[PDB]
Amino acid sequence: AAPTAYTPLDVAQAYQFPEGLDGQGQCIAIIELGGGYDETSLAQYFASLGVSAPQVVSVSVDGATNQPTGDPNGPDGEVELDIEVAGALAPGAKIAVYFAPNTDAGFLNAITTAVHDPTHKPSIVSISWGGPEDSWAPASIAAMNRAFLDAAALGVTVLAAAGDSGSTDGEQDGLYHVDFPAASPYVLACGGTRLVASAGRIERETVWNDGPDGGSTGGGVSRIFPLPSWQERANVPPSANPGAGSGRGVPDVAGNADPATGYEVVIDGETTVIGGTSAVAPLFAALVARINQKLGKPVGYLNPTLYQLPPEVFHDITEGNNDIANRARIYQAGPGWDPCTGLGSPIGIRLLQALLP
Amino acid sequence: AAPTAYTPLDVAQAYQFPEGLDGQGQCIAIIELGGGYDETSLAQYFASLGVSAPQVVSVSVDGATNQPTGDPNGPDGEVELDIEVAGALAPGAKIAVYFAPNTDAGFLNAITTAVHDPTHKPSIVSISWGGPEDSWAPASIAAMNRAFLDAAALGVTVLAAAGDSGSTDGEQDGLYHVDFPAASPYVLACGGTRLVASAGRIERETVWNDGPDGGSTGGGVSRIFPLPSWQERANVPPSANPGAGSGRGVPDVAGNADPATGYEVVIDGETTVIGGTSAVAPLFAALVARINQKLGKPVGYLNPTLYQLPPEVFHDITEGNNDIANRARIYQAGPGWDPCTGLGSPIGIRLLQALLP
Ligand SMILES: [Ca+2]
Ligand SMILES: [Ca+2]
Repeated sequence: AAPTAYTPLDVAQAYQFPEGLDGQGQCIAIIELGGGYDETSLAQYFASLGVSAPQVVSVSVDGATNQPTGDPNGPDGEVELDIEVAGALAPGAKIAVYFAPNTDAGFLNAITTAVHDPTHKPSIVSISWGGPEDSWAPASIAAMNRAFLDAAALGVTVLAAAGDSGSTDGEQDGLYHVDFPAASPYVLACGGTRLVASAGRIERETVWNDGPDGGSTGGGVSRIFPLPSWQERANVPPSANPGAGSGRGVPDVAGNADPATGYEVVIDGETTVIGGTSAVAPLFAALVARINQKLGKPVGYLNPTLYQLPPEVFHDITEGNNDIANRARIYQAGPGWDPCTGLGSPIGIRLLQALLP
Repeated sequence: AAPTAYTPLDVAQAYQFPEGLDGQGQCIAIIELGGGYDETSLAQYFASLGVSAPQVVSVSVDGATNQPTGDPNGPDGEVELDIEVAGALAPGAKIAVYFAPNTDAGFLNAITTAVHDPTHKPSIVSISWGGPEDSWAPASIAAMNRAFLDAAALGVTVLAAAGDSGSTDGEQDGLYHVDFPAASPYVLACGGTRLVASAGRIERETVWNDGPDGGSTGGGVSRIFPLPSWQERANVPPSANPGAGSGRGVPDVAGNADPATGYEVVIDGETTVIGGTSAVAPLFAALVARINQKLGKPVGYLNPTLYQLPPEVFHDITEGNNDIANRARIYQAGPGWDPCTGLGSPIGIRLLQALLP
C-alpha cells in the first residue's frame, strides 16, 4: 500500500525491452497541445539515468511553440513526461516534439504534419492527449481517423494513451465512454496497469484503478468504430451501454500507469512522480523504436499483427476493473484480451523475436 | 552488566578479519550530511592504535564542506566514528569523505558523486545516515535505488546502517518500519548486535536491544521493495504490518552496535564510547577493503553471493528481538536469517576463503 516509483529504465527492464538497442536511426514524434519543456530538466534527467541524451527538437504547428509555463503540475508535466520516458528508453532516437493550438484542427494538423514531415521523418508518433470519442465533432473524428489510416499506409506507428478516468472517461451522463484517439482502429491504444516489479521479475500487475480520486485506465467498446476484422477473435464483449452494440475494443496493450507505482521524472526542475496512461504511449514508442532499429525497417501499423501473435508475447493482466463510477465493475479484466488492458503488457524481447523472420 | 568498550581492532579480531591485509590499493568513500572531522582527533587516534594513518580527504558536494561543530555529542560523532572505524581496520586504504547538504538531492548527489568519482575511484561506499523508507518521497527512493543499482553494475559495494530505533524505526504511527537506504536490495544492510568477545573467541552475541531509551537495531520487512530472488530461501517472514505482505528483509548482516559494548573512539578530542549501527557499515567496509585487496578485483555487489554461501561463513545470532515499542517481540532473532541480524556476523577469513576460486 506504500506509494512507490520507478525510473523508466526499471519499467523497461520489467517488460524485458530488448537489450543493446537504443532506437538509433529512428525518429519519434510526440504531439503536444500546450505547455513546453526546458533543457535544464531534460539534461539533468538523462544525465541522472546514465544515458546519452537524445536530440530533442521542437516543431511549430499553426503558430504554436515550445512554451513551458513553469508549473510542475501543469501541461509541462505531460510534455516533459513524454520526452523523458521515450528519450530515456530510446536515447539513440531523435525526438521531434510538435506543438499545436489546443483545437480540433490543431490536433489534426500536428498529426498530419508529423506523419508527413520530410525533415524529421518520424517512424513513430506518440500521443498522450485525448477526450471521449462521443464529445468530438463527427467531422473531426473522421478527419483524424483518416490521418491515422494514412500513417498506417506510410509505415508510421501511432500510439495513444487510452485515458485516466476509467470506463466512463470523465463523463457523467450515465453511460460508458472510450477515449479518442485511442478508439481509432489505426492507433495502438495504450491502457494502464499497477506494476509491482523488480529487475528480474514482475511480482504483480493488475488494472490501474485508484477510484474517482486517483484515476483509472480508460478502456471499453467504441460506439463509433466497428469491431475490426483483426480483433474479431479477441472476444471483445458487447458494449455495457444499454442497446449494447459491437465495436472496436479499447485498449490494445497496457503498461504501468498507476501514479502510486509511478514514474520518477524531473518537471520544471522538480524531481517528482507522474503516472497515467500518458506515460504508456511514450514507453511503448521507445520499445517500437528499438524493434525498428533491429529489424532495419519500421513495423508501422502493428495492430493486425499483434492480435495474431502467440500468447507468450504478452503478460496477461487478469485482475481488476476500470470502473470508477459505480459498483458494476464495467469493465473487468480477465483471461485473454479485456477492455481494461487489451492483450496485456508486452514482453519486449518476445515481441521482437516474433517480428523477426 | 558493566558497560564495556572495544577498540575497532578488537572487534575485527573477534570477527576474524583476514590478517596481513589492510586495504592497500582500495578507496573507501564515506557519505556525510553534516558535521566534520579534525585531523587532531584522527592523527591521535590512528597513532594510538599503532596503524599507519590512512590518507583521509574531504570532497565537497553541492557546496557542503568538512565543518566540525566541536560537540562530541553532535554529528561530528558520526563523521569521526565512520572514519576511525573504517580507517583503523583498513589503514592501507584511502578514505574519501563526501560532504553534502542534508536534503534528498544532497544525499543522492553525494552517493552518485562518490560512485562515479574518476579522481578517488572508490570501490566501497559506506553510509551511516538514513530514515524510514516510507517517510521518503517516492521519487527520492526511486532515484536513490537506481543510483545503488548503478553502483552494483559498476562493481562498487554500498553498505548502510540499518537503524538504531528497532523495528519501528523511530515512528509512532502503529506500524513497523525499515530504514532506507538499508532497505534497497542493492545495499548491504548492516544490523546490530551486543558482542561479548575476546581475542580468541566470541563468548556471546545477541540482538542489540537496550529498549526505547538505549536504542535497538533496525530490521524487518520492506513495504516498498519486493523480496529479492536471491533472498527467497532465507525465510524472510511476512511483514508484521497489516496485509502481512512479502518484501525485502532487513538487515543482511550484523555486527557489534550496542553502546554498552561499544567502540572506543576520539571525537573532537574526547576519548569516549559510541555505538549504533552507524559503526557497522564502516566496520564491514574495512572487511570488504581487505578482501578486495586479496582478490585483486572489487567484490562489488555482494548480496546475491552472500545468500548462497556456506552457513559456516557466518556466526548465526539466535537470541533477542528488536522491538522497543511494545511486548510483541517483533521482530525476533532465530536460527538462520532473521529480521534483526540477517545472516549474522561475518567470519572474515571464511568469507574471504569462500570468495577465492
Ligand atoms: Ca487479460
Ligand atoms: Ca539468526
